[PDB]
Amino acid sequence: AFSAPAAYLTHQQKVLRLYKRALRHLESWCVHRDKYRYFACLMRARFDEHKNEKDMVKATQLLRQAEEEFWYGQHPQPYIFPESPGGTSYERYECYKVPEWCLDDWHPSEKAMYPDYFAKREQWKRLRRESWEREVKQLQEETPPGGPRTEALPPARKEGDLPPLWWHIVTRPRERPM
Amino acid sequence: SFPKYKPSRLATLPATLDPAEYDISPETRKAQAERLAIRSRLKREYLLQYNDPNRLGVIEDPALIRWTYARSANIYPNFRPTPKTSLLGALFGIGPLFFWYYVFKTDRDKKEKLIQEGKLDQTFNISY
Amino acid sequence: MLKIIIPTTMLLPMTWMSKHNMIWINATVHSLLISLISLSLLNQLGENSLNFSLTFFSDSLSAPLLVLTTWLLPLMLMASQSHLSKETTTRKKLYITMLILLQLFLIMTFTATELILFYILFEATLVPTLIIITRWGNQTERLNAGLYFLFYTLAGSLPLLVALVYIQNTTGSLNFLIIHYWSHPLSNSWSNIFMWLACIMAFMVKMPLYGLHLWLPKAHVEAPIAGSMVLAAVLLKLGGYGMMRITTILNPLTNYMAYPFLMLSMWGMIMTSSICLRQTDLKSLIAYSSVSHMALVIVAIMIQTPWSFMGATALMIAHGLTSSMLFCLANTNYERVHSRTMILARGLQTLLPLMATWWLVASLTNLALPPSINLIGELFIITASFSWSNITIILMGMNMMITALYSLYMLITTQRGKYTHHINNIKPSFTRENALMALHILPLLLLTLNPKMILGPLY
Amino acid sequence: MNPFASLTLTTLTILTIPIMMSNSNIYKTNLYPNYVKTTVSYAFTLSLVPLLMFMHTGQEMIISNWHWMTLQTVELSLSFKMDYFSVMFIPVALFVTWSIMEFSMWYMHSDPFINRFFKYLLLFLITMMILVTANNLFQLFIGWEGVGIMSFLLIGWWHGRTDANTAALQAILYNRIGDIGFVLSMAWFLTHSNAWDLQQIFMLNNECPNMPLIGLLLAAAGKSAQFGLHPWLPSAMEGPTPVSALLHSSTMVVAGVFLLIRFYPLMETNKLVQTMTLCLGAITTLFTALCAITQNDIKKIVAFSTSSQLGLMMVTIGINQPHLAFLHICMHAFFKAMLFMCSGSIIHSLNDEQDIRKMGGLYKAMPFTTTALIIGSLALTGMPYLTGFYSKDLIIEAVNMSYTNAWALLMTLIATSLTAAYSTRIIFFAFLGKPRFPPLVLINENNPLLINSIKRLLIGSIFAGFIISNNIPPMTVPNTTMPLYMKMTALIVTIMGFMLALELNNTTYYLKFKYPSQTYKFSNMLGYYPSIMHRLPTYHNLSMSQKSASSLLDLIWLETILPKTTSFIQMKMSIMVSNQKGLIKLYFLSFLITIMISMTLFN
Amino acid sequence: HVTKDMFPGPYPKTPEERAAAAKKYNMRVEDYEPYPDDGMGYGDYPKLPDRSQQERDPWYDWDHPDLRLNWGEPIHWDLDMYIRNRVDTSPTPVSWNTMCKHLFGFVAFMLFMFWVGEIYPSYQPVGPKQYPYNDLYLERGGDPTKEPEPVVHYEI
Ligand SMILES: CCCCCCCCCCCCCCCCCC(=O)OC[C@H](COP(=O)([O-])OCC(O)COP(=O)([O-])OC[C@@H](COC(=O)CCCCCCCCCCCCCCCCC)OC(=O)CCCCCCCCCCCCCCCCC)OC(=O)CCCCCCCCCCCCCCCCC
Ligand SMILES: CCCCCCCCCCCCCCCCC[C@@H](O)O[C@H](CO[C@H](O)CCCCCCCCCCCCCCC)COP(=O)(O)OCC[N+](C)(C)C
Ligand SMILES: CCCCCCCC/C=C\CCCCCCCC(=O)O[C@H](COC(=O)CCCCCCC/C=C/CCCCCCCC)COP(=O)(O)OCCN
Repeated sequence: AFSAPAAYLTHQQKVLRLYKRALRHLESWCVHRDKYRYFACLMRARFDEHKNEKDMVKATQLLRQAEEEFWYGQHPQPYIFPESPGGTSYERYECYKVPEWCLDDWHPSEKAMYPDYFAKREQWKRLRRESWEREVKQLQEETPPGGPRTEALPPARKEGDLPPLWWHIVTRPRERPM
Repeated sequence: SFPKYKPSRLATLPATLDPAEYDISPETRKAQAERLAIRSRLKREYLLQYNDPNRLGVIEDPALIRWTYARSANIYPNFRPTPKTSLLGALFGIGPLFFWYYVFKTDRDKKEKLIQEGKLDQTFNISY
Repeated sequence: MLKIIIPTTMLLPMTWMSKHNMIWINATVHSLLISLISLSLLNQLGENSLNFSLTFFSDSLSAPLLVLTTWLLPLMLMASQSHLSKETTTRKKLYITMLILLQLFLIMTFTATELILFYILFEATLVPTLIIITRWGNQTERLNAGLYFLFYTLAGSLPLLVALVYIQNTTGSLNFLIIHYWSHPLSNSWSNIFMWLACIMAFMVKMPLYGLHLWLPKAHVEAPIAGSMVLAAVLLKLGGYGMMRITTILNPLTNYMAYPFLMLSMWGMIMTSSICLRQTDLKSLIAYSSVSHMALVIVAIMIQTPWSFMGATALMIAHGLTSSMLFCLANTNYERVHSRTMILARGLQTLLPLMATWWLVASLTNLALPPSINLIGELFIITASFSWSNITIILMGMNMMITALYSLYMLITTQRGKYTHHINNIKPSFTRENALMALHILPLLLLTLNPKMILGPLY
Repeated sequence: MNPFASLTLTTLTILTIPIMMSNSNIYKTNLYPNYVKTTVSYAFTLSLVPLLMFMHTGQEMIISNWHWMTLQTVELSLSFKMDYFSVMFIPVALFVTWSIMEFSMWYMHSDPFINRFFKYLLLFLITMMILVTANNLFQLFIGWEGVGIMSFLLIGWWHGRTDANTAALQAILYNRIGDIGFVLSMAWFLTHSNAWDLQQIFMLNNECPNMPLIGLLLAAAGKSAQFGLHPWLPSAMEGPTPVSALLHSSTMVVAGVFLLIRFYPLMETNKLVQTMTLCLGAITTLFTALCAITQNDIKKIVAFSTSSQLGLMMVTIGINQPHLAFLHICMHAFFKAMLFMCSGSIIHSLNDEQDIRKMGGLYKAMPFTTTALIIGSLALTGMPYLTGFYSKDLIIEAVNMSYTNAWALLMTLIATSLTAAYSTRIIFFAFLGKPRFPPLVLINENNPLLINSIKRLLIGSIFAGFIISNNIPPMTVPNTTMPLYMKMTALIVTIMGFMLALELNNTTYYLKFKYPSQTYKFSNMLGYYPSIMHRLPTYHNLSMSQKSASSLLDLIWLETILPKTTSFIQMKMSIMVSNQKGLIKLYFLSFLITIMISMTLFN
Repeated sequence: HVTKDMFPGPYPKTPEERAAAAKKYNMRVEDYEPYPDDGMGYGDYPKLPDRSQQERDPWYDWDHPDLRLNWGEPIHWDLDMYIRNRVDTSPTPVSWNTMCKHLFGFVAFMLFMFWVGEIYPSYQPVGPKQYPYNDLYLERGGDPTKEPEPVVHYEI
């Protein structure tokens, strides 16, 4: 989520992803903890037998019959964490997320309440106003010619500088605002 | 060996079952690299226009404008009368009308014949 | 009847002699006062009519339409106050003049004892609407939309003038009372068939009948908010009123003549309801929903039974109010976003809760939730069509289900989900917009308490 | 004078005061939920009196107080029917709603919009009371649509979640499919009987034809989620647990069965509609139990249990036993509401975790919920002398000794066995094994609201069956003499279900693993009905709506026919007419040609 | 702010205008593919894969997390058909054809069994129920001025 994606997945990453998926679905099949531990150790033993294989062709031929075997026995109703993209509470609290700029439209009678919070907000606004002008030139000078090759951003390198494009990452509403 | 999964239109093929991803060539890697390059350029432009404190409006999206324009206003100038278009238009615009006309005409002729013959038993039928 | 007409005429000098910063207030106040005067007309008798003079009469079919027409003008002024802020005083006065002239033409049209006067005013309404659409329109397709709107109507209504002059030459009168009392059957003849077509097509094209409805999406999408309000609320009902007035001389020819139009409307309600499911524009979706409702009204008028007529009147009033409210909500969104696309601004319930409540109530009323008058008309027409033929129930049910589907689709797409991140100019809703929605919605729920006021002369 | 009518109208009227005060100051404070709960409890204790009067005498009344409108010979007025069904169902519904609201005061404590949530619950209750006591078809339609709209609003409570909106729209779609048949029935009754009033319909229909009863059956199947229109009810679990406990468990979903009960005088005079009702109920109960047997979400399991119970209710309707179906409705209300309460308590105590694979030993860790759920499961399985006994046992006995289908009876018996089986599944996977929840234990029951709300329905699910069965007058001929094996058949199949389910569940401890079979995959994906019938029809309608209705016809061919053709022809004629070089040679040559023609063609 | 040349146009027939259209829609030329040049007015618009939006990556940081779209990316012609609120094309553990066969087979079997049960009912070894007064003639319909044919019941 936070990390920028790569142009492709290597063989090692794909093997790790299959290992994680197979372990999760085996846990879903084996409800009890001792049975899951036994079958997960057996799965690891079956999994690391071809660890030391060297040539690329047989390695690519493997993991493929493995994916087919996984798909045949994939437990059509796996366990999902409640906050996961398939969980029972994936986007439960997304209706309580209000943007930060909404506070700029509050009535002065409303802004009379919470004066310290709005003073701090104004300080943050000033900081952002200066930091953006620094960041535009910093990113212009740091970017390779012809456009970026990946969606990864550089950190700040000077003393008073802030990381480029930081305002909408730092000022996330919350995980559970209400 | 295990039973094979057969994809369909509404149940597509899984990504991990694509033989294409296993056929790796330098051209494929270069294509993926330039795909992510253009994606990163678009993301950079969007974030640059998004994090700007000066902007106080809607970021215009040319892709959305093109989508709406193609869906609504670009249809007729690209229309060409062909046997396919003519036949489909005639069917989908004339067939239902005549089908429903036949159905309702037959039903009403039957009802009128029964009324004239008097065997319909319309007792208590006051509001129409 | 002049106690309504004269103040509407005096609205013009009052507007043109007003101060540069007092046109809206005076126009709104006096329009509301005129509307109060119009309320007296609702009292109606079970007997013939309210025959004021040789020129004008009132009826329980014309009274609700007149009340709605008089009530709509203050709402149109309230809606137009916003986007005309940077306009010169003379042009704002011209806009108000166009609205007043349109109201006057509609008021004189709905009384209209004589049919040629009805035709003259029914055509006089065409000019102010055209000027409003093609002058104060935002896009460049407003010219083509106005051309479509003008030429469809004129091509439909030119044979009607010939039919009317022929009818007066033969019968000797076009006064509606004499026409009703001296009615004679039409023999099944080719000349009578073409006379029926010339009498019917002018009102069919303005309903709009399916297949002749092309002008409506263009005109509604390209018009300013006030133009869309009036077109959806009153101008569509002119065809229904004309058909109800003119089907008295078309008997018994109507029994078999109606089939082509009945089939077209019954299939076209399904077609337009399905079209509403795949639409990227709010205004186009609302326009196609209007087309479906008016097609069902066409079915009701063609069936020609007392329940059909009562349901058609109730549905006309309810649809006018609901479509006006929906267009106003869409305009409130547009004036913030300037896009007029459904998928751009999302999750507005989080930012604007009361406007989301207005959206929900408008969608529920369009969905024909009981005991709203929308469902009263819908159910009366459905029962009459079932008595006409038991097989209509399939099409009616399909239309109801698809209607609920796209109404809730429109509600969910715009009000629910996650807000668009890059849109940050969504200011709190003004008191003007909230009052506009309230004045749209409260009359509906008050009218559902006295449904006999909108059930027409056959109640 | 005759306090029956005054009290029955007073209950419904006082149920609406908090709705009027929703714009007052109390709505902006944190005392609003307690206010609404107190109002509901007062309404229940007030409505307990007309039921007592009916129990003493049998009082029956019709109240047509306000006359709304009259169309010709048809008169429509606000009329309330206060018969056995109304005066018996109102106290039960009010009791369940009071318990659920006291539970919600605890469950929804951290939700910012709780006053709104409480207000919505009150709105739903008001609509359901309108539905139950309606005397004509228009008022009952008003309630029919009101409960559906409240269901739509409460399912999509978390409107930021896409799946909640999808489930709400699904419920609306299926309910509209039922509304089609409802409207058909209304049209038929108005056309033929000249009334929507129930009394006139009962007089003028001695041999009711097939069409109105088929429309009523379609509406009942739509709202009670029968096999054709079932999937919306399990998807309605997206909403908060109190919503699933009140609406989609015991009060709203019995509306179709109640509609078929209300029209029972016409139902008994038709034999084909009764057959269709029986077959629909049997297939629904079997299919829903088979779906339930293998689910992992507890709420999904209990929802499929509710659907199977509704199928059994409609089987009872099909065998011409309406009062028994009403009694089963009343009993199922109690025990299914308590089952959802226990499930919600478990879910809250485990950090909003619903899957049963991640809940282990809760028999000792939280015992009050354990005993309440055990009693509810026993009640659900028709344990002798328990709330479920006095309805389910009679259902089985009546189906066993009636001239009905053999297949329907077999399906009902298998459904009873599967009911025992998934009750065993719930208990085994939720209370018996070793704990499987995350290490940070936050288990807590010590809250008076939850305990009191659960224990009230516990006392109900223990004693209400006996009390109600012994207090109501007889309404059907009893099955006095029976074969001994036919008398024990319900108990035999239920005990077989316990034993087989327990034996098959005990094998999960063994250290062996095998891939699933085809039957398990069929049962787990709910017979693949949701996948096929939510991907094929929707796609085919939307694709047509875009390609043919929208583009091909409207934007292309209708545009080609009148306007484009007219423009093209007029432009071509204009080009032909105006393309003149300005040479008087050709002009006067044409004049000469024209002059000659006039002389020789017009005379 | 969008210019005239940035709007969709007619079907491309030359490779140069094919590349121009591919550049306009912000994609590679090798990845660009228009709809077939049939009568329908697709014109110059990419024929994106018919994959649904539900099966896009839920972990990528989309500019529109709900719709799972990125700003500036080409939009599928049928986007409003696949919005995670409508028809989706996510692969299923069981194949479409097998699912159809199993679902259809179960329904056909249930219907045929119900018909068989109609043909072969179930009942008890008893005679018809007996009602005293001429099969309750007066209380069922009435008609007291016809004197129906009396029916009398057999005591055993
Ligand atoms: C008249 C004499 C009266 C006395 C009768 C005799 C007394 C009883 C005799 C016993 C008879 C069988 C009872 C055992 C039930 C089976 C249990 C079992 O072995 O399951 C494991 C086994 C596979 O499990 P697995 O793959 O390893 O799952 C992995 C873990 O176990 C995953 O485990 P998990 O933890 O995820 O969940 C566990 C769950 C998961 O287990 C399952 O997967 C459930 C699937 C099997 C249960 C379904 C049985 C209900 C039958 C209704 C079918 C109606 C017809 C449908 C037609 C379909 C049309 C295609 O299992 C359970 O919870 C318990 C299952 C039910 C046992 C408790 C109740 C059984 C008693 C009621 C049945 C009969 C008594 C009626 C009482 C009234 C007296 C007449 O399931 C099977 O192999 C199915 C066995 C029978 C299925 C027959 C249907 C085959 C149809 C194929 C096509 C045929 C041609 C059609 C042509 C059509 C042309 C149009
Ligand atoms: C395009 C989008 C929709 C626009 C609106 C469309 C609605 C207009 C359709 C007009 C309705 C029908 C017109 C005439 C109906 C009369 C019934 C007649 O047609 O049926 C038979 C008539 O037979 C034949 O049809 C003769 C007419 C054949 C010539 C007509 C052309 C057919 C297709 C034309 C459609 C074009 C419509 C659009 C024009 C631009 C009956 O046989 P017959 O007993 O002898 O005649 C009875 C009448 N009598 C008693 C007066 C003699
Ligand atoms: C949206 C566009 C729709 C445009 C309107 C389409 C229909 C137009 C109606 C037909 C046009 C002529 C109307 C007839 C005027 C009424 C006069 C009348 O009825 O008298 C008839 C006159 O009848 C006619 O003359 C009709 C001749 C038709 C000529 C004009 C043809 C115009 C197009 C006709 C076909 C299309 C009509 C339907 C269009 C469908 C919608 C597009 C009898 O005349 P007499 O000789 O005095 O009496 C006979 C005994 N001696």
